[PDB]
Amino acid sequence: MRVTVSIIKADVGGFPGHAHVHPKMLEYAAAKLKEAQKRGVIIDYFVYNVGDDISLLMTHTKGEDNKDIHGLAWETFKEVTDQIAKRFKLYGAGQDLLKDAFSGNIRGMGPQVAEMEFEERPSEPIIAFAADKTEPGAFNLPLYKMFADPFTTAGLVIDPSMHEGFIFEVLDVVEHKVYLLKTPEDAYSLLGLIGTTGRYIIRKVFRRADGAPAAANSVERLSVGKDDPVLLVRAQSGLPAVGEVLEAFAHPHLVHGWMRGSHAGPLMPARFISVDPERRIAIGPKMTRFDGPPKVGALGFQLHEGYLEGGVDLFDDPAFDYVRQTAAQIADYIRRMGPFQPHRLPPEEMEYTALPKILAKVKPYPADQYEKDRKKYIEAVVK
Amino acid sequence: MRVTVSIIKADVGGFPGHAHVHPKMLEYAAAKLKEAQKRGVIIDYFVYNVGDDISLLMTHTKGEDNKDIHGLAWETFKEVTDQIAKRFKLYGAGQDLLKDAFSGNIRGMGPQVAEMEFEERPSEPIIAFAADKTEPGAFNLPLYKMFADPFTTAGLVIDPSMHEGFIFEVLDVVEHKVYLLKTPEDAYSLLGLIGTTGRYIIRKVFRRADGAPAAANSVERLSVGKDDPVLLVRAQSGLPAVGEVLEAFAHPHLVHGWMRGSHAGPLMPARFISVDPERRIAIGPKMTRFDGPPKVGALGFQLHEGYLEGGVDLFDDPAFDYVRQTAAQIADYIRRMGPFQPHRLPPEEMEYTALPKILAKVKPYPADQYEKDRKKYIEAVVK
Amino acid sequence: MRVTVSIIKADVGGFPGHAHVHPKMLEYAAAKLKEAQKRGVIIDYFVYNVGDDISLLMTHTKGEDNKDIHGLAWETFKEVTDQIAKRFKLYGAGQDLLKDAFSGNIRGMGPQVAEMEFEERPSEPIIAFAADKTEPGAFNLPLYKMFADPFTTAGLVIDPSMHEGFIFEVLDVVEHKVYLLKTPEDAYSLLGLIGTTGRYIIRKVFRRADGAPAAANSVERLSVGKDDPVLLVRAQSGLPAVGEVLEAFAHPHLVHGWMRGSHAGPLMPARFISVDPERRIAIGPKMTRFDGPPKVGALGFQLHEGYLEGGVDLFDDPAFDYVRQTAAQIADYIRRMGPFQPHRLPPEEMEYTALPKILAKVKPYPADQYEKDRKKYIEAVVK
Amino acid sequence: MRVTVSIIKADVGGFPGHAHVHPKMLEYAAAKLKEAQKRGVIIDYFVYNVGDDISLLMTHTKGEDNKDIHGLAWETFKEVTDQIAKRFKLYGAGQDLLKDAFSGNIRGMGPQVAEMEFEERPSEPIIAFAADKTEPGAFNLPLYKMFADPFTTAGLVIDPSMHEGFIFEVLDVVEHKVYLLKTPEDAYSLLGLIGTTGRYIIRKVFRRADGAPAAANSVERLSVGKDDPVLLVRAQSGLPAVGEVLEAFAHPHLVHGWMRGSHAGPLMPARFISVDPERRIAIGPKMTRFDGPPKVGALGFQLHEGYLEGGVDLFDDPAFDYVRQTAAQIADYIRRMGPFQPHRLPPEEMEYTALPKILAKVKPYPADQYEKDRKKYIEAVVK
Amino acid sequence: MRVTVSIIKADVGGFPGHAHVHPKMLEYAAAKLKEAQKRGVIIDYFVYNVGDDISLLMTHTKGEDNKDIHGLAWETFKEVTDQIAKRFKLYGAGQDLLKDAFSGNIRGMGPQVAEMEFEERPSEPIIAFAADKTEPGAFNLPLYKMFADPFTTAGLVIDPSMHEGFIFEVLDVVEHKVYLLKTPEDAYSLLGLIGTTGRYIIRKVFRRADGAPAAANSVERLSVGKDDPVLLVRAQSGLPAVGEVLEAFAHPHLVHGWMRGSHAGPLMPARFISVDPERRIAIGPKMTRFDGPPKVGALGFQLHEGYLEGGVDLFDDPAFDYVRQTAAQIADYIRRMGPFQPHRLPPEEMEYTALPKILAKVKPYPADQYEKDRKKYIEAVVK
Ligand SMILES: [Mg+2]
Ligand SMILES: [Mg+2]
Ligand SMILES: [Mg+2]
Ligand SMILES: [Mg+2]
Ligand SMILES: [Mg+2]
Ligand SMILES: [Mg+2]
Ligand SMILES: [Mg+2]
Ligand SMILES: [Mg+2]
Ligand SMILES: [Mg+2]
Ligand SMILES: [Mg+2]
Repeated sequence: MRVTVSIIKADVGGFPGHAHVHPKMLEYAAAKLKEAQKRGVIIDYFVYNVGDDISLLMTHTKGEDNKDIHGLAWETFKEVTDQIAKRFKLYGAGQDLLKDAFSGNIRGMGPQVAEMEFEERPSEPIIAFAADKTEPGAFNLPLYKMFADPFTTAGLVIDPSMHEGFIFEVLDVVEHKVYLLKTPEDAYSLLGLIGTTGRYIIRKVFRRADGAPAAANSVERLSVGKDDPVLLVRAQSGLPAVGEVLEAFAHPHLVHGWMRGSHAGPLMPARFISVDPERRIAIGPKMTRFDGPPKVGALGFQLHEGYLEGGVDLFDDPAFDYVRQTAAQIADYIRRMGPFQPHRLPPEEMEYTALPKILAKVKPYPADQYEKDRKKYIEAVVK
Repeated sequence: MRVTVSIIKADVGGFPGHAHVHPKMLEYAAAKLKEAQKRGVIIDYFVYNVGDDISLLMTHTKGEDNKDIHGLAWETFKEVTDQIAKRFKLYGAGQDLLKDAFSGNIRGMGPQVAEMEFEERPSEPIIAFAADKTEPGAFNLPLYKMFADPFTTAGLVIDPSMHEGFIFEVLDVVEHKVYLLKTPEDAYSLLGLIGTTGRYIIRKVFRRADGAPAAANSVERLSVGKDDPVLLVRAQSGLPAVGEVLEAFAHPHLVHGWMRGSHAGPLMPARFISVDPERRIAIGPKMTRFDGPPKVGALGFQLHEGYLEGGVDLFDDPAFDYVRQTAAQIADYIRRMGPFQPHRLPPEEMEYTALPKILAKVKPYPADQYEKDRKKYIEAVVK
Repeated sequence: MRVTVSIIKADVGGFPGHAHVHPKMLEYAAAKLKEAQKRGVIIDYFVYNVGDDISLLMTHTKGEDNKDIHGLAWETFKEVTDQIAKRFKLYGAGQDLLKDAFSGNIRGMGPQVAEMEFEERPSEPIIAFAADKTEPGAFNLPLYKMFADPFTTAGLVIDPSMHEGFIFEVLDVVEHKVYLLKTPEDAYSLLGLIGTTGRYIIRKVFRRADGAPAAANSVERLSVGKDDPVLLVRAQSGLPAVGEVLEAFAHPHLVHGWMRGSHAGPLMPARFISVDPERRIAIGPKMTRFDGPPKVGALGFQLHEGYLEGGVDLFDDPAFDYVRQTAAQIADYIRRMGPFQPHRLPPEEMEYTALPKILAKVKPYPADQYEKDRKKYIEAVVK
Repeated sequence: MRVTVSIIKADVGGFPGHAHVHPKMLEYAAAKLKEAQKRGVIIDYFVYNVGDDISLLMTHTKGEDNKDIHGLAWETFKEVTDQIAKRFKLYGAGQDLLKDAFSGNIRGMGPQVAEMEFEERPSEPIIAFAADKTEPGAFNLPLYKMFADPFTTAGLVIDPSMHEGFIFEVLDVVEHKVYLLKTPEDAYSLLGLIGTTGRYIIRKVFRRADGAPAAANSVERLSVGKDDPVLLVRAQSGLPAVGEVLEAFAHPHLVHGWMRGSHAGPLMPARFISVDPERRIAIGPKMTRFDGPPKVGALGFQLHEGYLEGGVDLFDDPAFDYVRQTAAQIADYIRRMGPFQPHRLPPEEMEYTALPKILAKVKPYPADQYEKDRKKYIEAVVK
Repeated sequence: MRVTVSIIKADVGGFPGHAHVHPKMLEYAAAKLKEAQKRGVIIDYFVYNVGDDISLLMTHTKGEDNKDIHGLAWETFKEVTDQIAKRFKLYGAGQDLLKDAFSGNIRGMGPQVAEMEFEERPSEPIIAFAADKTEPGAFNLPLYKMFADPFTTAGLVIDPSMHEGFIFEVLDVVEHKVYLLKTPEDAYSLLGLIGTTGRYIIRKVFRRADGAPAAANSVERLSVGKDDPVLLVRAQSGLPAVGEVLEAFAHPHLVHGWMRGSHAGPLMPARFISVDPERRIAIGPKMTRFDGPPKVGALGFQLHEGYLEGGVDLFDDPAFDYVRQTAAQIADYIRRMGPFQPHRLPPEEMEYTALPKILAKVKPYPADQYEKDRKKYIEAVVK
């Protein structure tokens, strides 16, 4: 049968500030999706957070872009906001619920969505990712690596089915344009684009042999835009092994975001604090020093008949402690830089804050004229 | 509504020696504040320790310096002392209950108090800190950093509302005098003072734009004086982000105190051993090698209608493990110094111990006369 | 009132081999001492292990060397051996129950005993230690440090009462002789002796000012002898602070024992796996690589009216993780040495194994004669 | 007397590629400035390189912007290019000699110039810096720190003369505008600007008390622009101590440039390979892995009567080996990022390379239309 | 024969600022002492620097406090100052030549002097030390360790002649008083004093068995006072082995001084840059980051008939690279503390700078009155 796997993510209230979610937020969303399950709306679900973003992972048969699945997620976010965030006066309550109405589609309303509709396989392992304190371009490098880099994904070299490579669907979020690029041949051009992570964002990957969908990352054209993305990746059987996918994250590369959406720091692959598959909830890591560093969590599932068996915390292994130690140490090195590029983002990712405003001052003197005048201009200031 | 958030801290019995508190101490204080809640005395509370100091965090509407809130905390400390510390023959039972009477105000009676009365905000995240085995000047540097250092608090550079800086209320605990200093312009003078952490202690910080209170640190003029302080900081929304506040502690600077209140060692930001928000108790870290090193704990809350939602252990993140590893290693390096300045405090912080006494011996010879006499003075000793 | 605090330790069954104890061993010993408590035999107790040695900590009023307390401990070891070790066919079941009869005193029968009888103080914090896979001389250095080294115990320099130093009771286990030495003046001679840890063993320390007992280490003259010792130390109030005592262990010095009682490795200060003060049991660390490394555990209590409030795991602090990391790394360095001095003990601690036997071969040639004969002696071997 | 100290820097030939200079380049420039000295054109000189940029440090009395000093440096660069770079077919021979004519002033012709004209002091220590493989904004942070950061320059807090702070002359290289900012009060605005290191570049610093010049960094408005800058800083006596200046560089912050002027990596403070004050030449470090990492060198002098006594390699101290080890390790971490932001510069510093060209392809599909067409667009590619 | 070994040290000109000496300074002092040798004034000499302090080590037979030896050193410092420091306009030229006249004795005129007059032994190894950027109390800990600590000097435990310990001559530089203390018995009191390194300074050590002199450290009562000390230690043969002396320095303890004589940092044991025993000169390390860290150098000699055979750089061994790496890393950790105690010295070592001056402002409000007035006092500032 054709299942649709759908992640719909939103920040609706931080506890405290931007550090974590409140757990009743999770409890209430799980309780609500359990009604929709009972009512036949969805087959299975799982509810978790990373930092302060709630992810609603849902299986169902209404396909992509569906207004009842997108509706259900909207409704269920609205209700956490009114019943809990507003109740507890949580920080940035209702943050991502930017638009107010609700046409039919949730995209470009504030929450993030990655979905894939495929025919379920004999075995169907998927990984589900969520990052906090970063932007969707943060997965551009793990995505490139796992589907295109031979040093990460051995399957590219030694598995016949992957040998032909993958199709990359790249969204230009600035000018609302899509590029289809196909590895290996187009690797250097793909990189030419996606390496500018603020603007060219891998939205979907497709297997080239049969067209099968492989991954969908959460990204929309600017206006909303995109904070803290969520990713869905399908694994094994002519698609990256689960561990080739996990390897793509073994190096905590630097991502944009961190504190005030204006700095860069290492992407730490974190453990969940607890995973309760019976109650269908997982509590992810907190964000602490400087509001991060930025973090990604990974839960793996096996789907059967649309049911979600899992999830398993896939960054839970001593091997990832080394990675975590590295990221802690880089977060520390890079922070000693204070408010300077490249620790601080370029002015354009600044432009959305309010550095510009300030510059309502100073009085700038044009250079050619100040150059024959330096001495009295300083003489002024000095007295 | 105007809430008052009030921390009132005391060491009333160590278990064993100076290492920790007994847990029934916490249990009994929580049970007691729950009566006062029921009776309408206070809106909410939370009871925790770091090392051997019990903190009673209480919300209420009686404002600062109130004799019923200060009374309640006194009463509730007295009762732990008689019912438990004295019962179990705990070490330094009733330690901080120095005075005996109880005029109206608790300050200068032994326990430490930081309170703030503000109009509650749309979202109102506060952080609550407690350090053990140090002195109130230990927060002078984290306080300076989070409100005045651009390398710590990006908000100073990129958030319009903080751009104008803060007012620092500095108490001269030695001569009972207060200095108001305002950053940025007065930074170098603020530092001139507060860098002498034994004497010029940041007691309160105020936002300069509107006068809003931002932080209150626990400090009183000498006589009592001040051990193991507690700090209250309000975050977000024109005030340091929660993570800019947590960053101010990312470097385990050296603080005075540690063993016998006479040495200096790194301030380790520690995790709580357990946080039970349902029973309103948290058990902090123990103090071990050399009676520390010194440690600070951080709990974050969101206030609604005076209710304390929390607390969240905000030093609970792999990023702070690096910091903790650093502090462990410095505690080890610096200790190899034994009883020597600067590992050992200057003589004046010694003067309150009993190095002076000793020096009831030796016989000191005046120099000018010993200089023509060295040879027979040694000839003596030798025989 | 005068309490006696009494630790009586024995290895009666390893699970598996020499790695740990079986937990019913602990359960059964706790159940048994609870009868004796009920019957008035003893005031309080606590039952724990480190590696494969069971420690019975008991409070009571029968004073030192008492035959009912020593009897109770014997009886209760015999019963674990018959009811559990023998039942489960545990390794080296009944190991330390060497003698067979039972005159009146347990010392020189196999188990280890440290006791102190003192008048209980206003506050009376004691620490209770147990090491596995080493010998009683392993505490010679922590003992020296905490009572005699100014770099460890600041109290020696800055506390008037300790300024006069301590009396060291040193047992020569080889020739059954006792030396009384008193620090500071006799430091160099104390060291001359105790630095030979296999033979001159600090058995007791006494405060010099008033004669008060301070510490008692578990040691008996050879025949039995002594494996895996237990130590009792009283803290605070003119005696080392609890943290000066814990500092004496902050450096994992090398001790004799480890694997087959014939090697040297670092003394790792370990955490307990669990501490249950309600059931009066604690499960200590396992011994793994090469049967260690060697380890010591520390539980602190506060005594009131002979009741044992505790115990607290006093090596449970991030600061001791650094120490633990160091010890892991030295255990690794030193092991690459294989069977060579000094990783391997001197021949005399070998002499109690069976290196000697072997040397029933080779044929040794006397040197003076072999020297004019080398060439044909090799010519032989070669053909 | 009023001396002018003048550094005029140029890349005129790499050996090999971009790694170093050829030593006859240095030899020939020294030989040439020795004529000009003999002829009275200049008082003293010193000739050194870092990476592949030659620095001509010259003392003289013709003041700033002088056409004979700028001429002499031009002439002497032209002659190295024709007599050596072109001779040996060195890489990028004559690179920085962009313009062809020579009006009167060297600025905006390709080479970099920092000069200061001051009255020589009783003692007059200056430091002279040169960086390779970076851009002039690389010194924005060391410059800010040494004149404005109290954590770097203790003199700001404890020296009366510096207490009043400094004037920062900031050039907007993009719109040819100058900003005068004065610390402390304007710190946050200074940072608002200079933290965008690609565009707002500290060109000069002046002491605020008397107007004295303190530092001049090498920077010109875009067209030329600016690679690998050179800095001149005066030290001591109401101006940063020599070591407060050296401290500003103790943390290898990330700078733009490195390989192909398109990446960011740590600024390594390097030693010179040799310093020959008798022949007035110093050979700086090579640039190796990935064409760096980027590096800065420091030579200190004492001026007397315009004579340059020195120079001393001021990064030659074990303390800077730690810094160097850190930078090596970051260069290694950050490089594993390949062609991705922030390791790779933002598109705008790309725009001067030729990423744009490429994008002569792919065919971009507008999003709104591709969204109802995905399936056949992939069906295409797949077949 | 009775030789006198005499070190007389002075800072007379830094190159640049405070980083090093100019080498002609050394050359000229060596040339000058070679005349005095030729003339019979002195038997042998050696001339070296550490940081910016020149040491004149001289052997001779005029005994301690001699006016011709002290004169010769004065004269020879004056001449370097006029002929070189003043010539080259070096920084702080003539710095230590504070007084102007010259009664007979050099002590309390600015330079530092350590001398010992002993009967030369069958073999007579001495070590000669010089530290820069610290104060004479910096050797208090190495001095204590090598003569009194059994963990440093094994000879105390295992060599019969040292078993009786040493006499410590302690100068109270604040009240011009001398204390004779004798180890072991007086260890704790010695420490009580010398651990306050700013005031109780070990000036001389004497062997207790025969009265022999062992060490003399450079220290005078305040007025002058004391910067950057020099130490002379005699080794072997009932006195610490050369390596027990070198061990006393194996841990880079924190010392007062560093930058602006107002901070604390690790004492790095450094190598000499070059040792030329034929020309009788050695060039020591430079001081760089933050004007240090502080450093000590060690040259060993063998005396025969007063001739100085040597010197050997005794910190030149890979084993000391570990120590040097540690010190680099601590210098880095502790510096992140900026202007705060204990990185910054206590106010009293401040009092000699000019923190006090500043505090000509702010207006301090007395506390009791400000406490009922806070709100309008902030209302003021805010408007
Ligand atoms: Mg948020
Ligand atoms: Mg978020
Ligand atoms: Mg206490
Ligand atoms: Mg306390
Ligand atoms: Mg066993
Ligand atoms: Mg055992
Ligand atoms: Mg080039
Ligand atoms: Mg270049
Ligand atoms: Mg100097
Ligand atoms: Mg000096």
